[PDB]
Amino acid sequence: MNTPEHMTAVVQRYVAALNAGDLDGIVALFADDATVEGGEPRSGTAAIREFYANSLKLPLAVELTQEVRAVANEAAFAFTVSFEYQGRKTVVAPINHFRFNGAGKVVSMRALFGEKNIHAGA
Amino acid sequence: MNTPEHMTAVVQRYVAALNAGDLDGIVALFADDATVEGGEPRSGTAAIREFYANSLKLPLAVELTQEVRAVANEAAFAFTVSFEYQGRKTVVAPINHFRFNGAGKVVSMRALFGEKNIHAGA
Repeated sequence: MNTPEHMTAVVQRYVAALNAGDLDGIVALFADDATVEGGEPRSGTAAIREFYANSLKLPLAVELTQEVRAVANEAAFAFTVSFEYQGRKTVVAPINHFRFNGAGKVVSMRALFGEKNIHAGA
Repeated sequence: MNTPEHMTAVVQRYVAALNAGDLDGIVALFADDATVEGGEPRSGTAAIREFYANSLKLPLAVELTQEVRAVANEAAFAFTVSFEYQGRKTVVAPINHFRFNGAGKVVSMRALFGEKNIHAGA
């Protein structure tokens, strides 16, 4: 229609799909003309898949850390993305913003995080 | 310049000022031409003060609940606003977004929360 309930569900599908390294599943949440920006922008179904392709090279442990804020045509959520490389666990803690269209597809995704939000040992 | 460090500090001043019901303090964080949207939009120094005036009728207990995500010219943060009315404690749990200008003043504030994020008893 769409609704808070729907948008929260999409947020949750998104998180799950990242855990499952399920590219079809992620990309299917976006409109054909959606834009994606995680930081270097990217638009359209193809560019979006490539964006998440690079993201999923290492297996991701992804987790909502608070409730989803969903209202009108937007959703925002806090979460962590954890991965390991050369024996170092890294935890990135961003806040994402979705904008939905009438159909309930994500037409805009923005990831907000800075170096202060990247947590890892030596 | 501005920096993650600066933007986080402003977020923190903002939170503190809401606790102190310090209208000068809040409003001083925004540019002369800033816009504010907490939900019904409002723009300019005067409208912005009126917005927070209504917000501070009841005393607010405001608290950052996670680290601030600050990067480039934006900051986003999760927090709670608690107030009491007719013996019922209410806790609102939004995610806010600031956009800063070159001077380091907030030129845009957006509050994201839905009915699922308003928590209170009977």
